[PDB]
Amino acid sequence: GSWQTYVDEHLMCEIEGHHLASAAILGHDGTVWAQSADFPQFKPEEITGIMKDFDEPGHLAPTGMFVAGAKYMVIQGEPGRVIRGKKGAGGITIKKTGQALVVGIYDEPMTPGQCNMVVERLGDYLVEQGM
Amino acid sequence: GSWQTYVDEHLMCEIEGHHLASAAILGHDGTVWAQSADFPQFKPEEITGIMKDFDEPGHLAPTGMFVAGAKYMVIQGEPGRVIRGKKGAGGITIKKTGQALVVGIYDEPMTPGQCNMVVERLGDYLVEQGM
Repeated sequence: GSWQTYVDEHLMCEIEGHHLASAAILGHDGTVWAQSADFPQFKPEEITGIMKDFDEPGHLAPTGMFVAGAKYMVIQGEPGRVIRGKKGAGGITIKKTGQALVVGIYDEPMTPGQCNMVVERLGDYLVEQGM
Repeated sequence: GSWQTYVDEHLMCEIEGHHLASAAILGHDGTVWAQSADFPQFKPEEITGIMKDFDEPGHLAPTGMFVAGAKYMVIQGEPGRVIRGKKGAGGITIKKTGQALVVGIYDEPMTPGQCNMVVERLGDYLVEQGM
């Protein structure tokens, strides 16, 4: 399927020696359009907090951001468009499109530049598609 | 610049252990919007033959396709959208957008799948942008 190929041959691609640990494309309601093998199960409250942070940035920063019950420290993101979090050497990037969330989870520091920025680039592409 | 970053941090990215030898984004008139360091100089006749092949597919197949005077054997492509050529272990991929040509040149066989298909993915993105 189109959405599975976006995960397996765009988001999960090894780039400059590094690959996401996991990735998925979800609806604004947290429905899984497509996902990687080790992608975590979000809780509805977690998706609601992410969505509230996109509507009003700074919502998640004081308490942190939870993913399958794992705490992530909110770090700088693009307001209303991207939410970034850090846990240990890894982190999470969430890009919001008109109809979807693109999610990438990393276990290791990525290379500098846009080469590894697969979550943001796929989200930009779907937005230009009107999705 | 936006067009240079597309070349340096999208097209020239190392992906699954392989990187393009060279890449560029050109107008339909062969003007260089942005290019890699070792990108070749196309001749106007070469750009005209590529453009004629997009307007009428099969134009270049009998005589081959010339890039800086180097012969490439035309191989299967998407008619009106993509032109692919082979020279030795390497090859060339040309994707046509509404206003531009995306060009990638490889010295080595790429990995199977869309992960390495940077020329086609950038061209799709610009087309969705209306470019």
